[PDB]
Formats: sequence, structure tokens, C-alpha cells
Amino acid sequence: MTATENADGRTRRRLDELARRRAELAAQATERGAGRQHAKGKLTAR
Amino acid sequence: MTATENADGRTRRRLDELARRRAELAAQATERGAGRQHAKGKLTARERIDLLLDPDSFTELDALARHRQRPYGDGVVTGYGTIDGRKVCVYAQDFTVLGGSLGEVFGEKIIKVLDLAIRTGCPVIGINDSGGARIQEGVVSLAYYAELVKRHVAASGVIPQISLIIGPCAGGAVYAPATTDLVVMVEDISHMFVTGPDVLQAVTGQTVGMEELGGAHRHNAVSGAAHYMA
Amino acid sequence: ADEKDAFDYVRMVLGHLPSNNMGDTPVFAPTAARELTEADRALDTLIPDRTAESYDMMRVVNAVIDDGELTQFHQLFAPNVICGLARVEGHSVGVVANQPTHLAGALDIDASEKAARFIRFCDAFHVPVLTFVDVPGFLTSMEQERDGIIRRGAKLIYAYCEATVPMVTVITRKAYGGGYGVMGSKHLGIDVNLAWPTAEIAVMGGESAVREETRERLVSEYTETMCTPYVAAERGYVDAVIMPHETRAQVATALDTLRDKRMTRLPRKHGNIPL
Amino acid sequence: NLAWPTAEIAVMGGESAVREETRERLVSEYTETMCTPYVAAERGYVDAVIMPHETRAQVATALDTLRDKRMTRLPRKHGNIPL
Amino acid sequence: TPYVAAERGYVDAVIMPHETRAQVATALDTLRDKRMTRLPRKHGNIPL
Repeated sequence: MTATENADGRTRRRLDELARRRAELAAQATERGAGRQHAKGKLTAR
Repeated sequence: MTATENADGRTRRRLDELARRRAELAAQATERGAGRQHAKGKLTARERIDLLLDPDSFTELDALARHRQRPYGDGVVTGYGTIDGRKVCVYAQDFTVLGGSLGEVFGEKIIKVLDLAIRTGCPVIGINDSGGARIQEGVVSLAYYAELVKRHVAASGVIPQISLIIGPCAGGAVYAPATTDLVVMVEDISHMFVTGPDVLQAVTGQTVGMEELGGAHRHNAVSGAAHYMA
Repeated sequence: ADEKDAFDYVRMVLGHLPSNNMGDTPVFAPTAARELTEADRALDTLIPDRTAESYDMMRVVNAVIDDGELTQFHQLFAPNVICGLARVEGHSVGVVANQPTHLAGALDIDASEKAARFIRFCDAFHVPVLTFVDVPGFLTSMEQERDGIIRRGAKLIYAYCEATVPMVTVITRKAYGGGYGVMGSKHLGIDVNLAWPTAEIAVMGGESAVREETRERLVSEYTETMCTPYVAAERGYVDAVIMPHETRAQVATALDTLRDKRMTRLPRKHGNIPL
Repeated sequence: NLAWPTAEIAVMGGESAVREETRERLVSEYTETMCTPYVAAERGYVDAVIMPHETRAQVATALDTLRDKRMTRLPRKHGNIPL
Repeated sequence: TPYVAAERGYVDAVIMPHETRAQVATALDTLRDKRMTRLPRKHGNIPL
């Protein structure tokens, strides 16, 4: 045989972690800070 | 009466506190780090600057700079002075403070003096002697090694740039002296290499001493990376 | 292979270049829409799960450039790095890329001199430089120091620091030690620095950071957690962490944004690059 | 950029940082400790902290070192300073 | 010999060896204000 196989999903888990961090950013649009901004009659930065 | 009187010695105590901090810096010349440096046959960074520059001509920059154990100066002595009455800038790595390892404040101090030499049009002299990267700052250390080379390239053919190696200089850090105009090494006490002997042995199984791999004679006679063997 | 091929190559090279250092480089119609295709999506599974496994860096390069066509310079010389002319959205670019399938993609004397001169040539003729990074560090051998890696390897970092053309760098995987800084890092003046989630940015890799007994788990745990793009991203050293399939659109967008970049070096007769 | 030891560098002074009852001690303790030159010096925002009597020599030395400073603004017909 | 080169002006003069110092000093003084500029470019592409 040549080297070994891993069966890892290591690379997929790295892409999933970027997706997770991006979802944290995106959820902020409906969290409490954005609500207080809208309550003042203001749009958010984004 | 008009306002009040204090009898404070507030202002005097402020001057005394600067004196206290200056005495901390000055006592380091006879502390244990300087002793180990001298025990290796090496001058300290401040002794080197004093010897190179005209007597009493050195003005220090950023002497109290400090990262946010944190010692003053962050491992490099920087400033300006004269050589034969002509203006120059200098930086000298301090092997006795955190091994002279490159961190964020260390890097910013050298950037300041390189920028000063470039915009006032005078030569810059660097004195290298350091244990490598400040591993604790991680990629920040890599960032500042590269920022320094960027300045040396900006200055190439603009101001004369001289590098002395008077201790270890290893890793990608060697490309900063490599991009200056003149690299001076001192026999037996200086060494330079991209890849050190331990990695070399781990990879190739061959044993080479530091002097054989990257000593002053080796670079002055074989690799061409040094221009004078002092 | 024959004289006809030699002349075809010359015509192809000149077709990507301006006529002189003041003239416009020819611009062609774009060959692909920016909507994702299967060739973009392939990049998401390109990086191996196993540390030691290589991939062909041409599979990344060809996915990004128009028609998948790289006109290489020095193809047979120092194949641990790739250099060549291509186009993105009809505009010329010069590509520099570490090649994991030769010498583990490590930088050595020959690859440094190959990439250095290619970058300087591109910069002289106003061709942007696009860099793909997967670099373990420098090649280890007794001969590299003896044969001049300090003064000769320095040419590559000089070339990037000198360049004033638009520059875009994409880290696909390894960026360890001095390799990170030398390979088109933001610290040399590169304009846009992108990292895949698979980027491994660190002073040293897991194999070096160690010290049922034999085991890859502690190094694998070190590579994850400690060799990621996110410290660099927190510090702004990379401008964005991107999904691999976003590479083509993000490169094209950056090159368009940077098109009119104006930067001049401090005046001099010439420089004093290490020789 | 030089600072005397008496330099008081801070976002706000002691009078603003508060909030036998009447007393200057807490503000005076704030001005010392918190309104000093040393944070700026640690960050390189000042190049040196000097004794006041050093001012003349340090100014003269800096002006000589800087004499040949060459810096040019980005090219423009002129600026648009607020009027 | 030097004389074919001298006939073609490839050398400006054939000198006695003892004349070297004075002839070098004279030439450097004559050339002191030489002004020559390269064709404009961002930089060259020296072989590496």
C-alpha cells in the first residue's frame, strides 16, 4: 500500500466552520442591537 | 486669600520618577544578562552603539517602549548619531532582553528609525544578534520581519544600508541583511542561516556544526552572503 | 518540440503583453460569466483531508484563469513553483504559485530566482501578479546554505516589495514560517490577500511543534486550532476568508477594483537587488 | 515628540473622571498614575521622556537631525481646506 | 597587442605603465561632470 487513508472530513469541517462564523455575522441583523437601532428610527451600518 | 497653597512636591516627584526609570535602564549594563553576553565574548547592544558612533553623539528613540514580564525597549536599541561628524541612524538588537526576539514593538522601533534615515537621507546601520522570532506573538512576528525587508527594498539605492551580524541571525530574518548593501560578520561569534543544524540533521541525517554551516568565514568565502570577515 | 511550436509560443507570450512599458496591454472579451460553475465548486473538495497528501496546484490556477490556459515561463525549471501569463476577465495577469507535487512546494534557490525574475518582468510591463500560496517553508539540505540561499532567495522577497502593479494573493493551504512572509504577503505591499478556510498560517507546523505512542492526533489537533486563517484575519493581514469556490469571482473583483492603482518608488538611478 | 515628566496625556483629566466629602485627593491620585507621559512613551507616540532642563539641547539636536527632511504631498492642483 | 584596438579607437591611448596614475586621475577629472540618463522605465529586468 501507499501511505494510508484517513476517512477524515477535515477539509469539510473547515469549510463548515467558516460557514458557522459567517452565520454568526448574519444573525446580528435580527439580534437585540439591531432592534434598538431600529427602535431609534435608524438603519444599521450594513 | 487667593486659591490655596499645597506644599506638595508633586513636580519634583515626577522628575524623580523619570530618574528612577532611567536608573533601571542604566543598571542593566551590570546585571546578569550583560554578564552572560560578555561571557560569550560579545559586547552589548549599547556598548556596540557607543563604540561605533562618535563619542557622546547617540540620541536614543523609544527607550521606554513596551509591549502591552514586559521590559523597556522590547529588545532593540534604536536612535541616531554621527560617524566622523556625518549623520547616521542605527538599530542594535539586544540579545540580553528576551533574546532580542522580534515582536510587534521591536518591529515598530526599527521601522521608525529606517523611515527616519530614508526621509532625512542618511545611512542606516543595523547590528543583528538575536535568538529568532518571538513565538508568543506568532504571525505578528512574521509580519514585522517582512515589513522590515519592505523598508530595506524601498531604501535600496536611496541611502547606504549596512548590516553587522555579531551573534545569531536565523530563519527568514536573514533576508533583511541580505537586502542591505554590505553585510559584516565577526569571526567565531556570529552565525547566519535560513535552516539551522537541528532541522538539517532531522531531515538529512547529517551533522554540521553552526560554524561550518553559517559562520563568518563560510559566508565570506563560500556563500557570498557576507562582504567582510572582521 | 519543433520550430512551429517555438513560434506559436512566442506569439502567445507577446499576445499577453503590451508593446512597450508605456503602452496598453490588449484587453479581450471575458470568456466566462461570474456565476459559479462545476470548475469553481471543485475547489471546495480539492484540499486533502490528510496532512501529507499533495494536490496539483495547476488545478487551482486553471480554475481561476480564462479558458484554463496558463502560458508558462520556466515550466521545466524549478517546478516546485509555477510561473506564467494568463488572463482574468480578458485582462492579462502573471501567476506565481507553489506546487506541492515537487519538493513538497518548498522554496529553494532555483524557485526563488525563477519567481523573482518573472515578477520583476511582469511589474516592468504593468502586468498584475496573482499568487497562490501553499508553502511549507524553505528546502532543507546542506547544499542550500553553501550555494547561496541567503543572498539568492532574497531576490524573491525583493521583487514583491519592489512591485507597484496590482497584486492579489490567495492562500490555499500551508503558509509556514518564512514562507508566509515571502509568498506575496500583505507586509510586502500586496493589495488583496485572501485565505481559504484550509489556510494553515503559523510560525511552525504541527510536526515541528511536538517537541499508541506514535500518533498523528496531537499534531492534527495542533494543525486545527493553531494553523488556521483566523489570527491573520483578526489582524487584517488577510482581507477576507473565502470559500474555495469563491476564488475566481473574488480574484476578478479585486483586480477590477485595483486596476487604476498608482504607486511610485522613491526616486533613484536604480536599486541594488542582491545578485 | 518629546514629553516632560509633568506631561498629562489622557482622554480626560481628573476633574472629569470622578463621576471631607469635598476633596482633591482622588483626582490628584488620578492625575498621577493615570495622566502621565508613559503610556504614550510605551507606544512610541512620544520618542522620549526628557527632563525639562534637557529641552533646549533636545530640540536643537532634533532640528539638526531633521534638517534635510524630504516629504512631498500627493499631486493636486490644490487642497480643499475647511474655510 | 594593443595596437589593433588602438587603430580602431577601441582604446583611447596606449600608455607606458608608469603613466597609469596620472592618466587615470586626468580622465576622472575630465569626466567628473558626465551626465547620461537611461531611457525611462519602472525598472530593468537584469538576469537573476
